[PDB]
Amino acid sequence: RKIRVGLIFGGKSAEHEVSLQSARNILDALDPQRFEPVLIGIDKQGQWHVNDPDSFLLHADDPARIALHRSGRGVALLPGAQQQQLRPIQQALAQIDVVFPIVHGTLGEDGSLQGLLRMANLPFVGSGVLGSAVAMDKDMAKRVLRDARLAVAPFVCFDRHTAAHADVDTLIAQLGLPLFVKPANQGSSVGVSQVRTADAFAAALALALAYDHKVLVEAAVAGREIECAVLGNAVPHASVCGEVVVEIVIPADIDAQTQQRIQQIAVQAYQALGCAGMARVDVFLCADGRIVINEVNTLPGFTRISVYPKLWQASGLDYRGLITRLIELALERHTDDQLL
Amino acid sequence: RKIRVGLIFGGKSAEHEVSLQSARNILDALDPQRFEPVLIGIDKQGQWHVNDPDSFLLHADDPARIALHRSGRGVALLPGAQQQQLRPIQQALAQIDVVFPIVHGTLGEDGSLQGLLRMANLPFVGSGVLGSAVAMDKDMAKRVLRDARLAVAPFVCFDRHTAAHADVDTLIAQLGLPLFVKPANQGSSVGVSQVRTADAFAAALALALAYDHKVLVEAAVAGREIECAVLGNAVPHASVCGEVVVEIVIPADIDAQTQQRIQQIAVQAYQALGCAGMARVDVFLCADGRIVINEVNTLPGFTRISVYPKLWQASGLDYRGLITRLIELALERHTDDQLL
Ligand SMILES: Nc1ncnc2c1ncn2[C@@H]1O[C@H](COP(=O)(O)OP(=O)(O)NP(=O)(O)O)[C@@H](O)[C@H]1O
Ligand SMILES: Nc1ncnc2c1ncn2[C@@H]1O[C@H](COP(=O)(O)OP(=O)(O)NP(=O)(O)O)[C@@H](O)[C@H]1O
Ligand SMILES: [Mg+2]
Ligand SMILES: [Mg+2]
Repeated sequence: RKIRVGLIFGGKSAEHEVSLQSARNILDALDPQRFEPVLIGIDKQGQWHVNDPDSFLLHADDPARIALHRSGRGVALLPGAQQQQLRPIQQALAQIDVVFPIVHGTLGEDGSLQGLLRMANLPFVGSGVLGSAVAMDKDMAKRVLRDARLAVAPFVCFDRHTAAHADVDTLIAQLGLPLFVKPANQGSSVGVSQVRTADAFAAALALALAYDHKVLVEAAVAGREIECAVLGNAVPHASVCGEVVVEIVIPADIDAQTQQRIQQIAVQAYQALGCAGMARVDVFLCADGRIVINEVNTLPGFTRISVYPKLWQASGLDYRGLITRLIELALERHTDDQLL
Repeated sequence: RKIRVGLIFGGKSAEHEVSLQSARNILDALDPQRFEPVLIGIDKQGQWHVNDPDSFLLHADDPARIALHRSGRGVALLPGAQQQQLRPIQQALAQIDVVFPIVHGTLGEDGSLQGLLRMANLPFVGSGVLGSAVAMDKDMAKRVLRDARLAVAPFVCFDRHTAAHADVDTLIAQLGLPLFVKPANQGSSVGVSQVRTADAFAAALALALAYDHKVLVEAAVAGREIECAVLGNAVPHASVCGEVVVEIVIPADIDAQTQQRIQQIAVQAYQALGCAGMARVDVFLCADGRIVINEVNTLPGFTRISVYPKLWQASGLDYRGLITRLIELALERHTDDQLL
């Protein structure tokens, strides 16, 4: 009755090395009374490799050099299999009971991996196909958030076939300056430009369009940057808040009343987008102080030093306890999903 | 240079037999100058079976008895494989170049299958992960539609953990009677109740909740039922309209001006939800005549007698031509998706 926990990690992402460290840390905090790990790493090229727990990493202890051991032990997925759904090309691999996916990159976060795991009838930690796909698409997300009567930065969304037409003056007239230019579909922090003058705009648009088919152009939100951790499925709970300064400060220096209402905004956002298990919600806090949601991230960091587990720590939930709860959440959802 | 077309069909769905007939028909219309088929059928239990084109079906010609030949030739999916991503358990299976998925049921339509196909770097016909997941979730869909300033039936959405609280009088006060009660997440036509009096309501809610975690309760829309076919990705086109009477009449008996604007509504809806390749949009036409969107279906029927190909036929696009275009759409999207 010890449950097998399939950790899937890595990916073609700038955040590849973060996923490595995340997997390392989850491994060390995994309650050994309840869980045995199975290690599946994805290299920067997209190739899947099974590993042994003591030899998944190269230069594990050098963060400038840390790398996946490409063991070349390949993976087969048996679509509609009910048992041993993940199989080795080449002898046998422990039955996996729950997948903890921490694959950064487009496919790991956009509901694509989640669909593959659904197709294999595997319980898995985090948002399902819908919540992942919607939260990842910033344009879709903000539109769902806005409809839920939550505040988002005002914005316009262009594609390739409409960007060619962009009128800068009308944008500046509508949205002001600076303008934040971003791809909708993330892998993000890439293609994000603060355009300060009208002349910078054309180039920001082009850069963003190198990374996605849709690009958002938002007005500036003046206000402090608060991050709030969310956990659970049906009745989500919110961590204490954390403030970003440019350096993260936890617990953020704000009112209990302003904290309480950022917590409720975070929960309402999490529910509008249909998230599960976990999310980090990043908002802006205005002088007003209105609260404007910047981002809902369905795949937060899981290193010891990552903001998400740090926020929960500061809320009286430790790293071990977090991991275990995320696993239980994944199993509860799977068994409710089972019946219907 | 003949391209291999992986037809994936069947599924645990009441619409299983429709998917069978769809696959039969697509097979016969597949341009033999351009395409060779590969047949993968999914039985009512979820098991995948490869078949030969002349022996995929049992009782092919008896629609009361038509069934999948469960050849027991199983399928392996090689996650992150770039070549032979679909492999046989047991000798070899033609390289698939594009998948035409027509799997009815929750997994085939909700973006789950789509994610599995994305994970295997396979081009595929129809909406991607986001468009499928969003259009399938009727609650999410209507919220995105509403935000796009398109009219949807007014409605309330309950889950299991909030249905217990439902106030019928307030609902009738808000929404009127009859009330249409439906699961959000389809496989749908199941769990749909017209509740005529306040007493019928409790039982409709329970039934719907047997089939999904969310259930919509909508006001009645009085108005004629029009269906409109949509095709393409970036610049979608709309078929002539078709009227539902209770018997489908094509071309619907309406104004060219009312048709033109249902066509634009269909396109705007298709774009707001982020659909690709194909959809059937079902609207209501009011006396007014406002247009209210009932449904956007990302997986329409593909038998000869199915409304979607019939609508295009009536628009000067034949069945062969439809299939081929859907394939080209799938390849164009895949190669644009390739770069970013
Ligand atoms: N509309 C806006 N108004 C004011 N500041 C913004 C706005 N959009 C982005 N920023 C700032 O730019 C940063 C990056 O934008 P964000 O959408 O968070 O990008 P990301 O791709 O998710 N990468 P990360 O910086 O890791 O979040 C934010 O943390 C803010 O400091
Ligand atoms: N709000 C409403 N107002 C008026 N009629 C409705 C409403 N909702 C549904 N109907 C009617 O009920 C039918 C079924 O609802 P619909 O959402 O189309 O279900 P479905 O699960 O997609 N199955 P199908 O009937 O095949 O579409 C519609 O075609 C209409 O005739
Ligand atoms: Mg952010
Ligand atoms: Mg309908």
